[PDB]
Amino acid sequence: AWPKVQPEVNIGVVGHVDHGKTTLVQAITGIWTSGMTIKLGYAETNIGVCESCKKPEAYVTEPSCKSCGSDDEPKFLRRISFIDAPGHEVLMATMLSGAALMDGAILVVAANEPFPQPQTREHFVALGIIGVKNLIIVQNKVDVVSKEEALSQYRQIKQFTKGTWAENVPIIPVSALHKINIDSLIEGIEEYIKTPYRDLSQKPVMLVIRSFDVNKPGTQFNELKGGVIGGSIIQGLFKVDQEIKVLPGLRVVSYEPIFTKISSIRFGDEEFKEAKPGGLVAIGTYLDPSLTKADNLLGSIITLADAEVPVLWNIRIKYNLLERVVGAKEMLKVDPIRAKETLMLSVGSSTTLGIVTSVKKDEIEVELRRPVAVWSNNIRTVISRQIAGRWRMIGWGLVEI
Amino acid sequence: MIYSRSKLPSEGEILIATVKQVFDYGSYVSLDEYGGLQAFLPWSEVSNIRDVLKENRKVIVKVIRVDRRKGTVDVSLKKVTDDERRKKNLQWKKIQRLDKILELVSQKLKLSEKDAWEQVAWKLEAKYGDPITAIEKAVKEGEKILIDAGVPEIWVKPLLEEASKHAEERKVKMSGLITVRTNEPLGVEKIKEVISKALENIEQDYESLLNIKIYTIGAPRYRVDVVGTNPKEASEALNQIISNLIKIGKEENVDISVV
Ligand SMILES: Nc1nc2c(ncn2[C@@H]2O[C@H](COP(=O)(O)OP(=O)(O)NP(=O)(O)O)[C@@H](O)[C@H]2O)c(=O)[nH]1
Ligand SMILES: [Mg+2]
Ligand SMILES: [Zn+2]
Repeated sequence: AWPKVQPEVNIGVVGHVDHGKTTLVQAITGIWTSGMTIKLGYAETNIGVCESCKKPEAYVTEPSCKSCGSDDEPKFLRRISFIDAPGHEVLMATMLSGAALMDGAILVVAANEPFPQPQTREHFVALGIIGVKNLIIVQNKVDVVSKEEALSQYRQIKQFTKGTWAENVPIIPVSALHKINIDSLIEGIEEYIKTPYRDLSQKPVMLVIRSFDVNKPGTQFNELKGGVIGGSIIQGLFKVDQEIKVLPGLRVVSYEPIFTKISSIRFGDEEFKEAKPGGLVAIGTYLDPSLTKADNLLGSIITLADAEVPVLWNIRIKYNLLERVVGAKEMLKVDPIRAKETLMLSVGSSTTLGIVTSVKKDEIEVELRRPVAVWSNNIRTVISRQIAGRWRMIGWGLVEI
Repeated sequence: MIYSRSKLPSEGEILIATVKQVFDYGSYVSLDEYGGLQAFLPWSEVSNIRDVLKENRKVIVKVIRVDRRKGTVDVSLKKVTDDERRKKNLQWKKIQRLDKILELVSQKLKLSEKDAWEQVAWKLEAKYGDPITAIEKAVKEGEKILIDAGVPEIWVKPLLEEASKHAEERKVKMSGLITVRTNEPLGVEKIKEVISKALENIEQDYESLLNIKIYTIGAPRYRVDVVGTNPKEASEALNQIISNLIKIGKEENVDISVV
């Protein structure tokens, strides 16, 4: 007897590359994010428990208990969604992007590999630095290792998850490929990744990670659907028919706000009348599909029209740096930040470039190539530097206003 | 030819007429839907007039007065409403499809159009409906639709066949690629306006033709299709359109151009 409701929580799925992030997500939802991941993947699932029987196994994905023991229709707890991040060292930029929609995450370490892999460390300290603390570790490719190997590693993961903020960060081996043990993971995520409270009084603010022209080639101007802007709500809640604006909006140099009305609200295959935090919405707008196609409005933010939002070109940042540059094979020490340096400031789901203009103990001023739309005074920011051809995360901070 | 089942047109009626002669103190038009019954269009009733009041243009007009006694008629193109000018215009292409068919079916059956309009079209008229739509069903369904109407069975087949493979070897396609951008909050409506404003009443001016489509092929790149009977009315219609777009657009906050 289940209901059709939009996702309650967003759970990122990070990890070194090819350790099987998308597969695990496909083992929990049946859906897969269309080879290697390049753009953030997305999937939804209803999560229910079997009142009448034994857990892990008691955690149902569909309204059915006649799967292990018996019959009363299991009870609905929530509909969760995942943010399937890429893992290739080059796409780091886009995971941080996704990290800003994460309410909790699932680091995925490959059993059949030397645990501390470059991206395994990066995604790990990346979460800690950001705030995504509700973590669950998942040893995954067990189906192809020694019963001692996969246990020697568990040791290391256990070792690693020590000094850090990963106190009891569960480690659950699974076999995303054979969907083995996924039951306990649901037991896990249904315990450690608890849906957060959402004050809907706050000013509606959505982070955009996608936008596209829905119109199939050949659609007559007659039935042209307006552009769709895909994102994730961080606070408050939007509803169809609202006057909204996209920031920094379209560019001219400057960036003047793109205004529109919420034509539609959709989550997964079903259409709703309102959207709130958790889950990934597709805001249907009445604007020319051109403005929002490939993914033009990625990194923007949507807020109701006539909202007080600073769109800065220059931004002050109270920061901190990592002692080493976990991410390159070589753990090279992070060099001080030098003025006139070009850095990659990742803010919200947006990623931007800017040349450091000022540098003090824990505060730097960046002149961005593109403005950022600052909706709060805490906007977490992560800083990457182009260490060696590839962009590496060397620190983080807070944007001040 | 479109023989009518009446001598004169009902007063206050609308109908496609064609300008046959322009004189000083007036102009004789010709009522198509009535064997080309000559009516009179007096200046006091008219209103670039150079293109409406043309040598052979086909404009739609109201039937001012009808003198059943002298059997003469006067019409006006001013009294015709903007509503009556669109609705009673779609009737044209339909009544213009029925025409070409019969003029061909008969030409083939070494018969006459009047014979083609009294047995076919006139009878399909009883079976409620533009005889052209009752034929619409025939080709798809079966020649059982006509026979039930009482359409002498000399036409039935000659019709069906001649109806299908007609537009084919009578069809030509012209198209252009344009770019349409907007920043308007409802710019998708403005595009659904500027297009359906520029692509308006075109079925009369650049005249007749067969079909027009405007679609999205890319994001801002759209295409326009003008498939008609006369190859040489290609751009004629396509150019006016592509221009109408630019004009209305370059004036409706919608940026439009050709590739
Ligand atoms: N034996 C085994 N193979 C697995 C397991 N999970 C994933 N694989 C395999 O590992 C490969 C890559 O998996 P995939 O899920 O794409 O990895 P990913 O981490 O999401 N890739 P990316 O970082 O590019 O987004 C595939 O061939 C997949 O079948 C597992 O549990 N056991
Ligand atoms: Mg993948
Ligand atoms: Zn059960």
